[PDB]
Amino acid sequence: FFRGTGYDEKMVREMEGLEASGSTYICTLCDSTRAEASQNMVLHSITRSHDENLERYEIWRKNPFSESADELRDRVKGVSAKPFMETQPTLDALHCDIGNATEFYKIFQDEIGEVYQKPNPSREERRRWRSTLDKQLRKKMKLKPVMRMNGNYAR
Amino acid sequence: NTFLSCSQYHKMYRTVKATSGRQIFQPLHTLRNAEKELLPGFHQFEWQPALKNVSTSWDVGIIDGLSGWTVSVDDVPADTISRRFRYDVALVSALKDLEEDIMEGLRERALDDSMCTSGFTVVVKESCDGMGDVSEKVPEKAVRFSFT
Amino acid sequence: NTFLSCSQYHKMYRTVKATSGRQIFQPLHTLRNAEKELLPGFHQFEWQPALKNVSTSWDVGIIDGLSGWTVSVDDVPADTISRRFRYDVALVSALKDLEEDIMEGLRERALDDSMCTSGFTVVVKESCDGMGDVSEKHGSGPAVPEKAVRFSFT
DNA sequence: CTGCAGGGTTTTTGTACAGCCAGACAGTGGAGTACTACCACTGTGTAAGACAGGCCAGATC
DNA sequence: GATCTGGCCTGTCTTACACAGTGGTAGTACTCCACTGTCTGGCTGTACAAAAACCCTGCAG
DNA sequence: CTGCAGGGTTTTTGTTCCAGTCTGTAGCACTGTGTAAGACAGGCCAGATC
DNA sequence: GATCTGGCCTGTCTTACACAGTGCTACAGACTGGAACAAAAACCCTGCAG
Ligand SMILES: [Ca+2]
Ligand SMILES: [Ca+2]
Ligand SMILES: [Ca+2]
Ligand SMILES: [Ca+2]
Ligand SMILES: [Zn+2]
Repeated sequence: FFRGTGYDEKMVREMEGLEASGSTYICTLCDSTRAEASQNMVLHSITRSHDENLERYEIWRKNPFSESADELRDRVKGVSAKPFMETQPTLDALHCDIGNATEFYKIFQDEIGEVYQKPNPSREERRRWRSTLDKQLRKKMKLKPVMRMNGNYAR
Repeated sequence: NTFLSCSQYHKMYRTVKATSGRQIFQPLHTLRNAEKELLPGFHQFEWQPALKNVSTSWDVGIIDGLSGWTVSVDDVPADTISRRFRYDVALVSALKDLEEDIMEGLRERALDDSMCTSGFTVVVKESCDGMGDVSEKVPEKAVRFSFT
Repeated sequence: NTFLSCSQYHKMYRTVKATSGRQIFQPLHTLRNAEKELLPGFHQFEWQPALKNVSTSWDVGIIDGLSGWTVSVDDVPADTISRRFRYDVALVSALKDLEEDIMEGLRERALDDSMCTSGFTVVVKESCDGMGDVSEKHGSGPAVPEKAVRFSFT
């Protein structure tokens, strides 16, 4: 029994015929749009499967309903390219960790300053809140920043 | 396990054999064929049914991945360098390496050893990823495809 | 002689240790201790007459080459990285290394040992060349790891 | 020729006398010692793509 | 000359990619010094009995 | 008593033959790295010029 | 007295060439036996010799 699991997002979406990567379809499992993924967050079913992606791609090719670009984009829920390597319906552990880490990194750079109080900040204030966050991580916790946060820095 | 070179090893071995030797480490040549147990392409096996589309020679080791790309520069160029195995040979090597552990576990559970020789199931994880900024010694990239 | 690590040495050491019943190699720290005599700054000695403007301290090992270059920015910079010994201490180390062969040669020359205490002339060649702009790994921001100069003798 | 059991030899198998030195078990107090885990340390940005804003230029009537 | 609109640019937000490996330092859990007196179990000169598997033999078919 | 010329004696150390049978090491192909020789640029002073 | 130009000479690219290492391998050169031998190493042992 084989399981294709240990692939980062970009490759997974690239080899399963997705629109890599941050396009209007995000989840490799639930086919809800991006903005919709903000309205509901928890209630979803896992549907994406290899053979059914081949079905949807055959639909994309033949175009048996003569729909336009966007209507066909939706009818297949965004499957452009023909996948060829079958992959298991799962996410990675590591770089979900790194993504949550960099997300909290950004939101910390934000809340050091004011965001609910500042509708649109500028680049200078963003880098400044970064700099005071880095000085804080150095004085306390003894953490100098790095170019990008790996797994250890994330932990 | 410690990244030594051939000449490295020969110097070390020759040295420690000179003094108080009583040779201890083994010479290089002997390892040069002693490893052939742990590489692919050593262990007999087969499949029922036979595999589709696979030359059933069970002894080939390292193989260039191009798969006989016709070098015709007329067509798409065959420049990309690669090296790989034949999956089956890799799997039989890894498994027959695990032979020790699987027999041990079979004995620990006190399950019979003569019979029950037909219902083994193996879940194998595969994982692939590229590798960025490989300092080259073709661009600076490379992709490695492994399994576990 | 084989350029092996410190860590890797200990690795293969613990390996052979648990391998066949014996402590065939010595571990690290005892090797370090046993070695510390082979470096400079271990043998006591003297000079007659005493040295000219040289500290009579002997047991010292590795010094930093700046020689107390007052680091204050106002004056010429004092960032120049350098390492050396006390020349003389290196000489006594080298000589007491060769002492085995000097004693062998005195055995061959049959000179009586109660008559080989004074008349020694060691000829010493010395040399000083630079190796320029050396290549070394993991510099994406320059840290002058390029121009080196090696003072040497034989 | 078939199968088997008294005897046979020849070899091992073990017990039998007896004496003898190698090898461990407890005794202790710790001192060392190997081992594993600590530090310090390089460097402080990039490359790909998707999307909505805004404009602006190429063509029109 | 007013108007319009697809396509292009800027700015945006998101998924990747190097940072191991090497030496010095330290706490710390694991192990032999000397001193011991004692006991078991291998060794050893032959004689004594006990198993084992064949090879001949003899009776039986 | 002494001196070596030199007799005996085993021991050693060669040693002649083929075969091996391992081994180190010197190939070999290779491409990455550091340098120093040499081209050549240019600027620039002296020499020739106006 | 102000200016144009060849030579030159210091600095700069390039770039050819050496070295460096690393896995394969090929070989040449070491080791085994019996006979049989010479021929000294060191004790000892006689002998012409004082
Ligand atoms: Ca990756
Ligand atoms: Ca030089
Ligand atoms: Ca030079
Ligand atoms: Ca990566
Ligand atoms: Zn989803």
